Amino acid sequence: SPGIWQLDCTHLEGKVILVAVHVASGYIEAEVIPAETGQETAYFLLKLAGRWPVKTIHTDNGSNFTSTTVKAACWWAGIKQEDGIPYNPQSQGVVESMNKELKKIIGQVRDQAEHLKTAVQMAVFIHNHKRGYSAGERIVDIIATDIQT
Amino acid sequence: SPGIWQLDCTHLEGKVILVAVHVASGYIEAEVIPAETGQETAYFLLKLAGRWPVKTIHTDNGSNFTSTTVKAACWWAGIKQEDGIPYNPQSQGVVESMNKELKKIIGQVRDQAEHLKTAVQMAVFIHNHKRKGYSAGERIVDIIATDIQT
Ligand SMILES: O=C(O)Cc1sc2nc3ccccc3n2c1-c1ccc(Cl)cc1
Ligand SMILES: O=C(O)Cc1sc2nc3ccccc3n2c1-c1ccc(Cl)cc1
Ligand SMILES: O=C(O)Cc1sc2nc3ccccc3n2c1-c1ccc(Cl)cc1
Repeated sequence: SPGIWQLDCTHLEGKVILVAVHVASGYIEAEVIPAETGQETAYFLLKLAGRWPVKTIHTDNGSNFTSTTVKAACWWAGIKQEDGIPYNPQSQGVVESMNKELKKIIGQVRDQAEHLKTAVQMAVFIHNHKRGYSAGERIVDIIATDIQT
Repeated sequence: SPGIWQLDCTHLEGKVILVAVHVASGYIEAEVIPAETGQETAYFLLKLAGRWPVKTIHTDNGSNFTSTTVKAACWWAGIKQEDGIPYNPQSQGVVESMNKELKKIIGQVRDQAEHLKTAVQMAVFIHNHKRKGYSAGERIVDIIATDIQT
């Protein structure tokens, strides 16, 4: 479905990386966040929802994903939050692979940047542009054919 | 042209907001940034280039946009950076009105959030989704997809 995303909180170099994977395309949005809080999560969600037609978000039961601030963002932006892991092993497999690919690309470009925040953005660029369609072209195609129906 | 974006720095409540307008559609990407530095501008740019296919950026000759860090980001991402904003009244008109429209929306919802950073995202969401006949978000997706097809 065009609006399903899975959100995951991962740790690297003593930092917190929030990762949104568009399940149907493998497209990634990721960012190093100051702390694993509900405010940083809600903020990341508002950014993502103002950019893509986000309908449903799958997340684990982490405190940062079940906080009021997050429920409020979801209410405000018209997002259905589906909290709880497992929910769908096939969908979760695709998401785990995309995260695995992203961490691999991070290692490959880590020495081309001082800060982890830069290296994450470099890896998202590489991931989304890698080809024979790229994830960046798959998401656009999925959303464009959805507006046509 | 589907790969052209215009980056402009703006200010509200003493904070710096970096605004990127996809000229062909009027779609906006905006964020409060900690400081108006070359490093902050380069980061925002890399974020944008990884989300959307950015081919050319139109920016003013301010120290943050002409910086070594911004030039390296454009080179790395394969983005052509023009010398200043090329004279083009139509394009400049679109960018000027979207920036006015973004600020009007910020004022409208400012009270629904403690932090200006939150209000900006709320305003970008409203701006990109508002169907006055498609929305800016439907327009960009249609423009990029037609370009992939053709
Ligand atoms: O009618 C309502 O639902 C109650 C309202 S009025 C309202 N204005 C808001 C502006 C920004 C954010 C949330 C907002 N909000 C809420 C809400 C909804 C959900 C949750 Cl968890 C918390 C609060
Ligand atoms: O590494 C970082 O954390 C962010 C920084 S600080 C910095 N000073 C620079 C001076 C010249 C050239 C690049 C520079 N640069 C970069 C950078 C910019 C762009 C890209 Cl792609 C990768 C790294
Ligand atoms: O104010 C902020 O900068 C960010 C915050 S802290 C916060 N505590 C809240 C408790 C209930 C409801 C919303 C809340 N909220 C918000 C918020 C969240 C979502 C949206 Cl859309 C707008 C504002």
